[PDB]
Amino acid sequence: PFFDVQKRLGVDLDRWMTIQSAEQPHKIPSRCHAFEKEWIECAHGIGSIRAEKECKIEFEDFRECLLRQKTMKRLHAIRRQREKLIKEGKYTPPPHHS
Amino acid sequence: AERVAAFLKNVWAKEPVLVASFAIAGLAVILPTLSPYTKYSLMINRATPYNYPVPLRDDGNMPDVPSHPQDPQGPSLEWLKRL
Amino acid sequence: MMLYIVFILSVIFVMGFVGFSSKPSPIYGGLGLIVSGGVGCGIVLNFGGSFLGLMVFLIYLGGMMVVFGYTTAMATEQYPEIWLSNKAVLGAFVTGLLMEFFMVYYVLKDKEVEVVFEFNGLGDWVIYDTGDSGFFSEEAMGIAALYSYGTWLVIVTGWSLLIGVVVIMEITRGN
Amino acid sequence: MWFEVLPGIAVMGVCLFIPGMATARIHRFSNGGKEKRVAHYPYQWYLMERDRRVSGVNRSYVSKGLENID
Amino acid sequence: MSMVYMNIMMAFTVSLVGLLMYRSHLMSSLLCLEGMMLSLFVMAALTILNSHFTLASMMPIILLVFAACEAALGLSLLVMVSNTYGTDYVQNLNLLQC
Amino acid sequence: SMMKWNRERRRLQIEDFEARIALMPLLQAEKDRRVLQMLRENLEEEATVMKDVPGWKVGESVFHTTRWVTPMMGELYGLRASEEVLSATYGFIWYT
Amino acid sequence: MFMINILMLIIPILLAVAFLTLVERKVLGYMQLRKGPNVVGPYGLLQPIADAIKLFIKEPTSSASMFILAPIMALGLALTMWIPLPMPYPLINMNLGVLFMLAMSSLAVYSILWSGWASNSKYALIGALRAVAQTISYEVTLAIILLSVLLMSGSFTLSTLITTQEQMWLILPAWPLAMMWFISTLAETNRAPFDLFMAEYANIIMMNIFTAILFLGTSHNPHMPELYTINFTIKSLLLTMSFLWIRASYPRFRYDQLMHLLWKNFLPLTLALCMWHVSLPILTSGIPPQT
Amino acid sequence: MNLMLALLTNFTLATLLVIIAFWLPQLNVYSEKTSPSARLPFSMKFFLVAITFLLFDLEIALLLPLPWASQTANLNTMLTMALFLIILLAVSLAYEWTQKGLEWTE
Amino acid sequence: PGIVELPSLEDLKVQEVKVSSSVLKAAAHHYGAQCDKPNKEFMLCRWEEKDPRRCLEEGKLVNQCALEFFRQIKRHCAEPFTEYWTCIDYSGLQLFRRCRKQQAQFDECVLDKL
Amino acid sequence: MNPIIFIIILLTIMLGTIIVMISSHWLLVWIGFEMNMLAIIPIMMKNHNPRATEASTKYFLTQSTASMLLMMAVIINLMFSGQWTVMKLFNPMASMLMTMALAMKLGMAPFHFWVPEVTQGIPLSSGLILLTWQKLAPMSVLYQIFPSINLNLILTLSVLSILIGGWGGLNQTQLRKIMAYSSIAHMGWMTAVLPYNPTMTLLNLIIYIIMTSTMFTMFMANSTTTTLSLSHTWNKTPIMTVLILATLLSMGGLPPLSGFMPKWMIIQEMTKNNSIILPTFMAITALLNLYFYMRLTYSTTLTMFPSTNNMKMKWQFPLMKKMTFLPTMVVLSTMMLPLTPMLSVLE
Ligand SMILES: CCCCCCCCCCCCCCCCCC(=O)OC[C@H](COP(=O)(O)OCCN)OC(=O)CCCCCCCCCCCCCCCCC
Ligand SMILES: CCCCCCCCCCCCCCCCCC(=O)OC[C@H](COP(=O)(O)OCCN)OC(=O)CCCCCCCCCCCCCCCCC
Repeated sequence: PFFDVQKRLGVDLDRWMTIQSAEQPHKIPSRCHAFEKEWIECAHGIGSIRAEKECKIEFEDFRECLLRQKTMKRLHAIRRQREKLIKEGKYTPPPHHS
Repeated sequence: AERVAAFLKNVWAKEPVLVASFAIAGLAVILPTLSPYTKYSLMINRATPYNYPVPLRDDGNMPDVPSHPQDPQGPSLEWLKRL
Repeated sequence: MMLYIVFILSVIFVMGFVGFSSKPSPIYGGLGLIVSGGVGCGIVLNFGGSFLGLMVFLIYLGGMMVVFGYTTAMATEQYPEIWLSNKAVLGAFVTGLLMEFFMVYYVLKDKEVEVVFEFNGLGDWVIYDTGDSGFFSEEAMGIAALYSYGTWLVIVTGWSLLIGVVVIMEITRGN
Repeated sequence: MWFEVLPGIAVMGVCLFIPGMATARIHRFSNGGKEKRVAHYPYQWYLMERDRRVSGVNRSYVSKGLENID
Repeated sequence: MSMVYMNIMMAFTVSLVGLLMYRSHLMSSLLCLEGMMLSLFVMAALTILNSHFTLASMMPIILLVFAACEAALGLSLLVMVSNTYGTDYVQNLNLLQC
Repeated sequence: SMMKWNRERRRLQIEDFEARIALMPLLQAEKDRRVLQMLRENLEEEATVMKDVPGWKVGESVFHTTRWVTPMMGELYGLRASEEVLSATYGFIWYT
Repeated sequence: MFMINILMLIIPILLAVAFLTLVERKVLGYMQLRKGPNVVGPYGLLQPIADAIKLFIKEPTSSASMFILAPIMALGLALTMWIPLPMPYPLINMNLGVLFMLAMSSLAVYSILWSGWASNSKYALIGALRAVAQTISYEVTLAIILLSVLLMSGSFTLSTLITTQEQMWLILPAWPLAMMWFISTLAETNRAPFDLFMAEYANIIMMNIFTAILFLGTSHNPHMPELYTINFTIKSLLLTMSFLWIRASYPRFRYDQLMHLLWKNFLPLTLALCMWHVSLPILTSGIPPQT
Repeated sequence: MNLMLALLTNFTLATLLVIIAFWLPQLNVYSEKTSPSARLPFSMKFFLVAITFLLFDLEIALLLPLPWASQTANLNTMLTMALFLIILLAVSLAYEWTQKGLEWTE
Repeated sequence: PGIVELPSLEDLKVQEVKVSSSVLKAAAHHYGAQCDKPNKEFMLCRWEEKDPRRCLEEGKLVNQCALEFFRQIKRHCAEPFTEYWTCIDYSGLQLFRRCRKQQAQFDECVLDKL
Repeated sequence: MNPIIFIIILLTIMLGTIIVMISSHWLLVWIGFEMNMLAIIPIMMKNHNPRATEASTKYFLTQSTASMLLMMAVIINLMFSGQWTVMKLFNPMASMLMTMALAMKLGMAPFHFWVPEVTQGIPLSSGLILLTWQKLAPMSVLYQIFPSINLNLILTLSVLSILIGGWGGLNQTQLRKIMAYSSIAHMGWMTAVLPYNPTMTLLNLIIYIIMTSTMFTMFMANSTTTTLSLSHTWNKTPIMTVLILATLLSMGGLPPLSGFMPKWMIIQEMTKNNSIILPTFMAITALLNLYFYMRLTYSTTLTMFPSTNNMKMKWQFPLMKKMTFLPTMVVLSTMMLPLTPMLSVLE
């Protein structure tokens, strides 16, 4: 904040909703809770310039949980390859998976 | 006083609908503070278990934590049944 | 085909946006926004947002868009124009639908397209969660937290709505 | 007389009665003669989805009891 | 990112271009300003709901209240413009060129 | 009267919730065995389908951490009938 | 099997609305010391059939599309309002059934706007804008009243109103709300003294069915569901008959007076009672269960 | 699926009953009948009534979660914020009332 | 990155509790007082370890205690239990308050025979 | 307006700005902008004429567009970081959108076209709020997101603003048009130095506000809104022409007046980072501003334009306008250079 009134007065106006690892109703966790927990704890106190290089691994993991780009790429490759073999009749799904 | 009972008696005659609304809204704001049962509302909300009650690892110095759900230790809902 | 209901719903979402964005008479403009608003609620419903989706019907469609059509009827032409009868209105409609159709083609064919962001066309269900059996609605618990957690949100939101009434009475008085 | 108005009311009364009566009878016809299971929350859906697997016929309204224990 | 995001981002862009490319009726532009809000509501609700960020569940509602409050102000201005000229044409609002 | 009845309903809900709490361990245990079994099944067909792809490692994570990550719907039902995926994905949302 | 269920709901509704027209004309007649239809079929029982046939073979705009959309929207949305009604089992069991009905009811105001717009008459349009202003004004008290009632119920589920009233009808704890609710429904359906046809009369029945559920809850026995339906039907019929009764006995409001009836009497009182009903469960320790 | 089927039936049946009602009459083939700026004008009162509805409707959306809000352990805060929202809903009306926003005399 | 470790199908096998949800609901209160020890150890494992793989043995004892529990009933109290969960199964909400008589018969049965 | 309502509306204008300044959450930043815009539309219409309505509509459309882009940038940031903290943004597209949203809200070129027109269309008191108080909230956001702002974008806007503002003012005879273009040109200095030292962006904001308030206050005292009506001032209040000369020379950046101080400190901060070309170009281009300020002093203080006979009747009456803080404001606008090191209080 430009003026950090909340810390001075010790009153919380909006920090409760800034992150998703914070206290939630009925202790309901967010899907990326553990990934955001690590990145915040890694990056805490060292500054954003440092945290851009010394918490890079944690932030990549959190960004993978958030948007799941790499998981979808790996799933498309398997789907692409699988259907090809079905096109050429080399492979047949087991009893399950069908 | 009596300058006021004549004011109230005038609105009761000319605007009964508003006198009722301002009477009900005052009761709504005031009664919750003066009621002896407002505490039971907090307790009953606090007594409803939405989540699983995760057990505590028994290090060896937790005398008041029960070892079994039916043990005497721990909070009880006895007040809730009578209430 | 029902496995891509969220993608199919979002395609109609865009077409309805091309509808009123091309800007026909403000009466078909409001009809396209109603269809998109309803289709937009459908998307939110399928993600678990029952209350958020119903707030769209109750507030956005049955409140805001009603007042739009009401205001439009009081101060706008009264006579509409045959949709697409105007050259610019028709030229923008086809342009939008062509880009809407071209994005749909390359994402479904290649299961991926790249426009500013990277988009993956494996389906929307693939990112859904595989774990929940709580005996409550998480949406409802999040919204209900407004009165406990969001004391500050309520105050500023309440003040803005009171001030909206005061402001709107000043604007329209004329002296 | 007033009671000559009843026959029209009787036809309305029957008409508005059918929707509820039909729904209740169809529900029991479609659920082995029991009430249609209500699943407002994920926990109830999860138990309903487990009942479908346990049933052995892929129908959540077929119940299995101690006869499946051993 | 997922596939549905492609179209919700496509709809925001469409209504942004529709907003910035005027025609004549000032009403037709306010609807583009409300299509933008509708797209941002849906984009936010999908993000918040999918990630299970419970306390953010009220963000779309607040965003819907404030934007509608804005539209109420916008319609009021349109009505006052209509009084002065009998039409909501944007080409009648050119007094301040000099 | 409303107060007496609503108190009685809160007590019934507490009992209703408590029956769930007693059963959650047994449902949690079976959920774990179904998730792992589905993941193990997918890994087998992954090995066969991706055997001939150069540079592929079967079962490789996309995360730097070796912590357990809950799989997403795509990872679990990524190679199954559209009826089972549809029921697992939208079944609850479309019920009644 | 579901398709039969939806048909077994729509067709009785249309038949019920057709014969509501008969009941209206005979009930008004007898209150006026006459008879009403008793010539077309015995006791007039064929009068609705005669009216229907004649109407559809009678000889029959600014916007062709809107002149077609207006009847569909009103007719489609009037039928949709019935799908969540627990009678005792809903056709579609919704967790937010009450919220669904407020939403759909709100869209009903569009048909009024579109029909007035498509007319092509400046005079016709302003008449529609007056009707739209009456409706949305009185939608405010319906929503607030309904919210005050749901604080004693505990959820938005419509079948939970059955359970809420297991011991006692909500009319006793909420008769001041039931009064303003009942008048608001008349204004919402633009019925006398607030009248300043199939879809219209379907809403009238549905709003009175919803009133019986909200304030006169019928006990439901799962082993004999048909008894609930009979008692439920009787309560809604009499509530519908009271609409006819009210129409016969009163003159009409002026437009500014019915706006004043809400903005200056119902809303001030409806707001206060909303405050009262938020506080009362907390101070009495009678908050209902969330599920 | 059930809801989508129900909505489709309701609005399909409405559509059928509307088109045939537009076409069954042309069976008769009745004889041809020879029947050969942008403000209504509009009154500012019919605009204010709609806008006041909108702003009150927005403040209603804020109250809709009230049935769920009563289930929290922080009931003192919930009750204080609920009565705050309704009171300012009354304050808005009292401002409308005292500044003749709710009149119909011109 | 490394290879996601997964236990083989042989390790994931165990004798299931193949009773419907209304059967579990009817025994849930007694079940939670009889099988509490193995149940709570498994849940402490899950919350502590945050990994379904690290608690696969504890989860097998949950089934073992559950299967044994349902045999205790099948040996002494089958009919009162069958009559009870058949009443629960009728309700759409599986409500407890609708079957207080049959619940009673089941309670004296177990409180005498077990 | 009823005076009580006017005060409440002003405090809502201030409340919205403060909400943006004290918020650590992006939604509360958006809300503060939305609340702020809502309350300022009233004071723009308060005289009720077609010009005041055109200004309010052009303002509403511009600000509303900016807020939807700001919200869009906030949601993109949420998608890519899963958090709402007001700090650096975690996506370059989010940064481009936010920077353009704030640029539109400030009236920076090329998003500048509304500033001259909206300012000319409202009263002097309303224009003072538009060109002074309204800069605080967008500026305090740029202050916190600057580590992720695209340098070519922020520097491109700043240079464009210094050129557009300087050239646009040369062709103006309306005092409200002159002030608007002066505002655009001065915004260009504040954002040029932001990537290098955000403290010198606050220094230039404070001093620009103090001198802009002094100008508007002096225009309001005699109700002068055109160049030629201001040229009568010498024949009513000769003191006011001297203060107007001094303030205008200060705004031009001429030493030893206070307005030289911000330009001095920015050139120092830019050269420390080996930016030599840009500050040289910027400083030379600012000579355009000095020219059409100097023109104003010629017709006001340094010559005596022809007067009117009816001006004789004004001599018999005193000024009754409040002119609040004008004596203090004019002395901060002209005599503050010796205390330049005191800028560290803003660190
Ligand atoms: C009191 C608390 C303790 C309770 C214990 C019991 C004691 C009860 C004592 C209550 C006394 C309240 C007296 C208030 C009287 C109302 C003021 C009044 O006289 O208003 C009259 C005036 C009439 O208006 P009008 O008819 O149009 O013009 C005259 C034409 N002959 O109308 C007006 O001047 C305009 C006023 C309109 C605003 C009033 C209604 C408020 C808005 C609705 C919300 C109602 C709930 C109250 C909210 C306030 C916070 C609680
Ligand atoms: C502090 C450290 C930094 C140092 C830099 C220097 C700072 C100085 C500027 C700070 C602000 C102070 C302003 C000084 C105001 C002087 C006013 C004055 O002396 O009287 C003006 C004169 C009076 O007119 P009248 O109303 O008729 O009164 C007659 C008495 N019966 O009015 C007239 O008679 C009309 C005058 C005709 C116009 C003459 C124009 C030349 C004025 C030169 C003074 C202004 C110079 C400002 C630039 C700074 C110079 C270095």
